[PDB]
Amino acid sequence: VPDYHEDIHTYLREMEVKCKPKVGYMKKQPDITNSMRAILVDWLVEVGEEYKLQNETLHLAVNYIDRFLSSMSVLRGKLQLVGTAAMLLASKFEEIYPPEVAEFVYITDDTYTKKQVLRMEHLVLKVLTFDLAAPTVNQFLTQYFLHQQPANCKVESLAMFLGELSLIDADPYLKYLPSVIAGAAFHLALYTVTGQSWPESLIRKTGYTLESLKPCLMDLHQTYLKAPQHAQQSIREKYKNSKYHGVSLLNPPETLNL
Amino acid sequence: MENFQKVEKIGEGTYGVVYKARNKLTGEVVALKKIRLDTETEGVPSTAIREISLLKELNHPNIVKLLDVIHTENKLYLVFEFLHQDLKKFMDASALTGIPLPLIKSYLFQLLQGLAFCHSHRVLHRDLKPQNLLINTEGAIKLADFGLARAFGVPVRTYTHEVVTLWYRAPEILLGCKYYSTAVDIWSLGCIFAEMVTRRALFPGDSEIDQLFRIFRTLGTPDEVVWPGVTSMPDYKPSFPKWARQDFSKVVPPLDEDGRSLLSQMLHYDPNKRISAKAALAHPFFQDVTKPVPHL
Ligand SMILES: Cc1nc(C)c(-c2ccnc(N)n2)s1
Repeated sequence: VPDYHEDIHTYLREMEVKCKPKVGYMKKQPDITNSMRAILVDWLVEVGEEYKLQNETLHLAVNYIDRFLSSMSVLRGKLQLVGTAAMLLASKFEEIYPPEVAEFVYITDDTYTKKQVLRMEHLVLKVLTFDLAAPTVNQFLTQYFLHQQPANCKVESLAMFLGELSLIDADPYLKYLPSVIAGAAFHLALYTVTGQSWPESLIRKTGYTLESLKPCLMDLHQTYLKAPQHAQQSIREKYKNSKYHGVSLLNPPETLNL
Repeated sequence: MENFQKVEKIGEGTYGVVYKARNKLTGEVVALKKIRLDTETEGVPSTAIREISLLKELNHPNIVKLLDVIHTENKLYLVFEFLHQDLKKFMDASALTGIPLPLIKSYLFQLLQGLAFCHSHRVLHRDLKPQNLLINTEGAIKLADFGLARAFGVPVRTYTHEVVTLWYRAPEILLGCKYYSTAVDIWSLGCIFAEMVTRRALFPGDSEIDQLFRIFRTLGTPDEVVWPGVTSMPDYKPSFPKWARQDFSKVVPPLDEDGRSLLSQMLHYDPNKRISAKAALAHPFFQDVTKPVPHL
């Protein structure tokens, strides 16, 4: 019920502007591509499943990856070392007990050594200047979930599922703040499951009208539609679990009424 | 590093050694926290990753100031503002005489301001205890050691096996809840308030169950009237003995009515009803707060 739901929400809104990656960055990367990013992020989803990491850790690792590639050129043969150091750091920040470093070497198939992973840890902390506490879609969604009437398990799981899909495609999704992406997933999850719409209490809080979310909602709906065909399927497979009420099996709405 | 001249060891924290040091160029005295960096082991400790990311965001008069982070190949140093000593040491020095009431109230007021600042920026400190609370000779007191602090943009899951303090642990954590909330920091500050007041720890338990039982003998064994849900909590047992709530006047004798009312509010069983730092700061106990200095 906190006296600071408001204050934290306002503060998160401030912080997400400051932890934003550069939207243009992939086109300044001479050796890597949206498509390799996509493979890397998909692989991290699987690592999160295999080690039973929280969803928040995955979202933080992606944020770290994008901010690091916004300032440093990296060669395709090193991008997985960036991803592994980001996952380790996000696990240290967010997890109760993070997997050991040796485990993060093993997940790459011993393609890097322990010392390499650790030196990349140091270098990521330096580039990111130790700012690790970045807002994420997951965090905005969590707050948004209080304004449900009444609370719906499937709505929440499917909003999470859609929020994760947006990590995979820099593509468009680098264009939108996490609060807007969270805005669009919540609405689209609500609509899909119940036919309701972005609630007025959330309109007042976020200052986002349903209309202002339209550009991002059209991207997300197309992604949802195209998901079963996408070259990357780890989030799908993950969200067929019953833990998640199998939501990724549900049939997306062919239209949004917007 | 090259502009600092180590003066003397002052403590160990989470990750540890703290030295008093002097900036040879500006004269500033600082506390340098050196992390011992094994670069074949686990790299930077999660305590340090959290304390630096969170402290870098918290600028407030009652939170310790991180001035700089010196981050080289084999060593990591945190540079903090220097403060004279920790509340534990001051309480030990003030045993026998006791800390004056006006100073207690100033420290409490200041701590509640630091915590309200932490919580409104989604930081849970999680380990408040007198050793983590630093004082200066000008009457200030600051929260320090954010090694175990967590961002709660998403709720913070509890540690099965918990290497946080035992004496300052909230009963919801003892009874096995799934998440922390900001209430656990109010509960600890309440313990410390009473400890300054009586000059001894309120709930000095020796194990998880002992600790629950000391709480129960002072506050009464909780039930669903006081704390809806308690009896369905994972570690709750119907065989718990049924103790009576004790009069606050026996618990903290020196305290006036307003202080007994705020302490009973910081020590509410139900973390949903336990007072927030923001609201504590409105309490009438504070209407007449001053800024006395410690006799150090
Ligand atoms: C962790 C910390 N442990 C100590 C002892 C810290 C500190 C910071 C500033 N001044 C002093 N004496 N100590 S910060």
